Amino acid sequence: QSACTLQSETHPPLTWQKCSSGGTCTQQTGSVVIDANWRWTHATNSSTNCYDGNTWSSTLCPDNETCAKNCCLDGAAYASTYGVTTSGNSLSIDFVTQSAQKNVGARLYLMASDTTYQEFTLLGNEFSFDVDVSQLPCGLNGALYFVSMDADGGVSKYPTNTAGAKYGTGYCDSQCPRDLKFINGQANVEGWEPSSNNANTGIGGHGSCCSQMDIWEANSISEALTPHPCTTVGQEICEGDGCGGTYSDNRYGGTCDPDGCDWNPYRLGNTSFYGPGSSFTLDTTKKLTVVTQFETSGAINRYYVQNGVTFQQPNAELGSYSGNELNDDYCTAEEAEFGGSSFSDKGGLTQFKKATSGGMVLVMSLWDDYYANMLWLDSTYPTNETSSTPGAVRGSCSTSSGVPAQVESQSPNAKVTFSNIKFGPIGSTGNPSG
Ligand SMILES: O=[N+]([O-])c1ccc(O[C@@H]2O[C@H](CO)[C@@H](O[C@@H]3O[C@H](CO)[C@H](O)[C@H](O)[C@H]3O)[C@H](O)[C@H]2O)cc1
Ligand SMILES: O=[N+]([O-])c1ccc(O[C@@H]2O[C@H](CO)[C@@H](O[C@@H]3O[C@H](CO)[C@H](O)[C@H](O)[C@H]3O)[C@H](O)[C@H]2O)cc1
Ligand SMILES: *[C@@H]1O[C@H](CO)[C@@H](O)[C@H](O)[C@H]1NC(C)=O
Ligand SMILES: [Co+2]
Ligand SMILES: [Co+2]
Ligand SMILES: [Co+2]
Ligand SMILES: [Co+2]
Repeated sequence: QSACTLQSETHPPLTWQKCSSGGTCTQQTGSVVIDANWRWTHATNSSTNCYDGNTWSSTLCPDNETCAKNCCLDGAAYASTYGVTTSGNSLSIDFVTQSAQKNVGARLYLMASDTTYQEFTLLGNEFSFDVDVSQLPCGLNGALYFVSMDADGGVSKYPTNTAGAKYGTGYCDSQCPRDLKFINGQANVEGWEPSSNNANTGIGGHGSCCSQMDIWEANSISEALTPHPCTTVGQEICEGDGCGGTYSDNRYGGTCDPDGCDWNPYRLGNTSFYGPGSSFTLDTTKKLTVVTQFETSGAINRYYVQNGVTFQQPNAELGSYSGNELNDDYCTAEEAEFGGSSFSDKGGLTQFKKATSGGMVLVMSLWDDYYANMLWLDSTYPTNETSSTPGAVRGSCSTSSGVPAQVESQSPNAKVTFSNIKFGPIGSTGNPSG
């Protein structure tokens, strides 16, 4: 796609800290940009929609190439259309925003410049952020994560993409998502099927795969930490059901692991660690700090801070595994006790280290789940299982919770605030901000 300017594009500023092994931190100035899927896509030479509701213009978009040649992405009114605001080091995303139309959630990228994404090399480093999940009920996900996206949004590889990172192009993740409207500088109108339960979305003939570090998928009830490896580290198109992921009838596709090696302390048996109010170790009615460390072995370490008290990731015992480090022993024990082979089949933490060795883009989002009602995060899943099934129970939410139409109607003013991002060598991010 190209870019049009019927609506101005002003990225909300966002600062973050870069810390050094020598004990100091330096303020960095960036901004956030909304993903291309949330934007108005219209004809380059008029106001005619290329995409409207959950259907493409059959005249502007008769095939993927012609569509991209005829169509552009336009600017975003971040606050008034999308409920996205920033203040210094703080980003807030509102769940439902009513303007001329109804918007649900947002997916945003941290920028280095007004035309490029920030790339972070996680290996050997740690990432800290503060989060307020108090206004996230059952069925919502305030997500902070990394993906192996191109810094330019794909412009250098795909000449027919001239909108780039400035307009939120080039998304990929471990679901190899087929809901994207543009992949590799072409539309996704070929094979498009509208969603039966979402007036604004559908599933195309292509998807966009890449490695994914899910640092944080959470609400006020449950939280999870999940690396996902792919056989190709970086952004790669996939065809139809070969994509696997949420958007394919067969979840287990050819290149990415859509399950990951997940760590949810509730799922692992500690139902008292994280939840709303003073009966939990971490009280989700109050802001908390989350620190994630990528040791050069390829293992992942985690600790939390609230009201000046530090907690390592809680210990878990699972088969022969015992500890709080996410390592090959944990991931292998998890497959043996909870089932599945996706993570190991796609090369496990060894393959995942190929992604953290390189650059990855920071994503912050808020979404509800039109496929599985977020039950995998915060409830019993599958819903016919009980606590006698190892791993079935992931949080205290009813298996009835998280119907999109219901949570959109009942909790439209749900929101997530991410703040005080700090990045640097392992051990550096608890030092004074600059
Ligand atoms: O030692 N520490 O590092 C430490 C100790 C206590 C503590 O308490 C939390 O402090 C924050 C910030 O002052 C509180 O949040 C604010 O509370 C206000 C209540 O009127 C209002 O809602 C503000 O918007 C909100 O940010 C929080 O309730 C405390 O538990 C933090 C750190
Ligand atoms: O018996 N088993 O082996 C079995 C049966 C069902 C099942 O459900 C999967 O659980 C995983 C771990 O929670 C779920 O994965 C996640 O999917 C999210 C949305 O796509 C997001 O990708 C997370 O980061 C990821 O872990 C998966 O959706 C369930 O189908 C697991 C095992
Ligand atoms: C849950 O983890 C916290 C933090 O490590 C610990 O203090 C508490 O004892 C744990 N409770 C259970 C039931 O494991
Ligand atoms: Co608001
Ligand atoms: Co995931
Ligand atoms: Co094709
Ligand atoms: Co270690």
